[PDB]
Amino acid sequence: KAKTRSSRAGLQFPVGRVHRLLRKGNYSERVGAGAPVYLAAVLEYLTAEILELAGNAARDNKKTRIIPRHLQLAIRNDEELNKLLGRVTIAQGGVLPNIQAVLLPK
Amino acid sequence: PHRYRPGTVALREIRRYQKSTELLIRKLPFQRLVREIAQDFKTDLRFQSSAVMALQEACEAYLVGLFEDTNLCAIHAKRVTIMPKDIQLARRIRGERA
Amino acid sequence: KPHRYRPGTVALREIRRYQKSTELLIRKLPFQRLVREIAQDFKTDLRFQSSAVMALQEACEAYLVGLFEDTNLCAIHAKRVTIMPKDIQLARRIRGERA
Amino acid sequence: KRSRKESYSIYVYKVLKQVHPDTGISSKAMGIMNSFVNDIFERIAGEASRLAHYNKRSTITSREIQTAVRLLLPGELAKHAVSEGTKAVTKYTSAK
Amino acid sequence: KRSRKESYSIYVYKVLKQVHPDTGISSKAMGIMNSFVNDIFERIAGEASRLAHYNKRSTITSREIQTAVRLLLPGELAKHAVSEGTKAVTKYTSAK
Amino acid sequence: RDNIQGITKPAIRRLARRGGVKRISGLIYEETRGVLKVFLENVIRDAVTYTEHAKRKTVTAMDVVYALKRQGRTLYGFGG
Amino acid sequence: RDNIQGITKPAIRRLARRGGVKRISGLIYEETRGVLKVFLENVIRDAVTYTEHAKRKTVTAMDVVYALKRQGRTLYGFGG
DNA sequence: GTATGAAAAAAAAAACGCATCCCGGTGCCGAGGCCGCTCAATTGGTCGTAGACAGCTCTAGCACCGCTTAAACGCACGTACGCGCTG
Ligand SMILES: [Ca+2]
Ligand SMILES: [Ca+2]
Ligand SMILES: [Ca+2]
Ligand SMILES: [K+]
Repeated sequence: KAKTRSSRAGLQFPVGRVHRLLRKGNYSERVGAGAPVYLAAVLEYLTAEILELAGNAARDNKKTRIIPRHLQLAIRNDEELNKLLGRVTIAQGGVLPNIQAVLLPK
Repeated sequence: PHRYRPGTVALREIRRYQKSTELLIRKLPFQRLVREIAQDFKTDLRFQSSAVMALQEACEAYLVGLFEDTNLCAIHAKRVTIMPKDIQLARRIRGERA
Repeated sequence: KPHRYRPGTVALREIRRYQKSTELLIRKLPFQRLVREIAQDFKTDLRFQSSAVMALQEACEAYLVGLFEDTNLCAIHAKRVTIMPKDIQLARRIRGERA
Repeated sequence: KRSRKESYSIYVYKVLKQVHPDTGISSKAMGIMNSFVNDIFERIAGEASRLAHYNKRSTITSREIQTAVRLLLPGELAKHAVSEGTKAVTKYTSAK
Repeated sequence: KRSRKESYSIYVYKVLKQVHPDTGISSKAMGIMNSFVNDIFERIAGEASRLAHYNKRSTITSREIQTAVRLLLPGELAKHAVSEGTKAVTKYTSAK
Repeated sequence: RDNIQGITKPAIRRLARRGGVKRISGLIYEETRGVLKVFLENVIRDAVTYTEHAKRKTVTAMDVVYALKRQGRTLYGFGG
Repeated sequence: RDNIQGITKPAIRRLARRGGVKRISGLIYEETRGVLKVFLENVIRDAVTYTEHAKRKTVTAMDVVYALKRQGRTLYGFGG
């Protein structure tokens, strides 16, 4: 009889949990039933976006499994994810290969 | 005897470390430096090993970053060799220092 | 007869003059037209509290003044006295405004 | 009998198996992903909270979220997110 | 029928007349001071809010405020502030 | 059109003077207009976004103030 | 010496290499130690302040994570 | 300006050697997935009020107009700063 809100919204991300996290996070007096669905989705989308790119970076390193470095490479090479995570440090991420031209030999 | 020209190795080192993600400061000397600095704020303090590791990830990341910026300042002066005044400029512009 | 201050002597005077003062340095209307022009892109038939426009202008001038201070240092850091685009670009690249 | 630490890791797997069914993820990576979710959650919630506050409204609706998302995410990322959000709310209100 | 807009301006005057009884203040300056108060209020409240949240506590006490203030204000400014805060709470609890 | 030219050379000179700049490359005057535009674009976008969320057709000072706060360029004396 | 010397020349060289630095003035190695110290001072201070507020004697990862967020140097992969 | 040889600077060619990339090869541990327990989301009913909506009031934001004068524009001149080259 009873089914998860996540299922009704067609999401993986837990609409129920999010709705609670919102009430318990002193964000507002009352939380619209719409809010947590929408949020849950956005978080889901962004999660996918990153994973798609990291997953690519991993195939590009003959690895089955995504590691931090993959997540970094993905993020710093996508103009928009970089800008979103502009003030974020990714543990064990390393930096993009980049040697200033004038530093190379002739 | 065989001898690489000054800079040929530096470049190799650059490629090597940019490719990799392993922490570049020795884990103990850092841990001692953490506890040493924390004493100043409160004595008989304990640290989750994860807490120390986080501080180290943050530190290295920060510095690596500062160097990238410093390098540009050096180059901007038609140099290749970073110097203190390069760092100072980078921090002065970052709004880290007055 | 002729009188002519050497190149830079006035610039310096101007510096002292404007640092002393707080009056907005962009002409109020040309700015206001530029604001509405840019706001059209986001939504047409938009109205603005005069205070809203003034706030945007305070912010803008302040921002630029600031960017110039930083630019100036970059110029000097290169053993120059004349700011140039590449100076601004460096300042913004370091500020984390651009890549 | 250790104390239940909540985590998004099960939902990250499910989404990973959609986008690369033949690809896995190191615990460390999974850590980063958990941080990432919590970070952007707080970002959006925060900006939504203020939106409500600013407009003398007591309740955070999917409207506030959308506006937050438009403010926080860059162009393309915003468009997509908004769609997925609208889509999901539409789907839920119609499944009552 | 006007909006009845609250403001700290009367409390800024009172404090001004303490620290320089023979000086006044342009409306524009008074504006800046109002901004200043509201800004640092939000800063401290915010950091206090998180402090509570982080430590699984529902209530913001003068303890949370102190901690916020220690985190937010630089050295000397913090010392003074903390003192004045402690002093003031002490004085109020003792005046029943 | 292009009220961005309304941001006259001498006005930019003035701003850079208050920045303690002594000598200004000709190229800078266009460079600055571009930067200024990018600024206003980013700030106004947000301001308007707040306007739209309030279902208003009139951008308030507060809309701009709230917008600048987001951009980390807080402004005092317009009702912060 | 103490532990700030534990941040060896070669280790700084290594960091600056990952920064894409080719040539390093001798003066830099002390300069960096000083900056590094200033960093840890500012971050740890806050971390401990969170520790103290929790009435704990043991600095947690989260203490550091929350601290770095305040300093505008957010860290991913240690929770929160 | 046709022909000159003498070095100087650059360019190519042929060899000595270190580093880096590929492999296939072996063992270790964490990624992955299953199982049972549980408490956190779901359900279905009651209650309180936030806020959406229409009707009204008047703020202040828009447009227009002409006058004065400050600022913008242009042009001319000549200096001193950028910038390349050298030791
Ligand atoms: Ca790219
Ligand atoms: Ca093999
Ligand atoms: Ca229900
Ligand atoms: K009005």
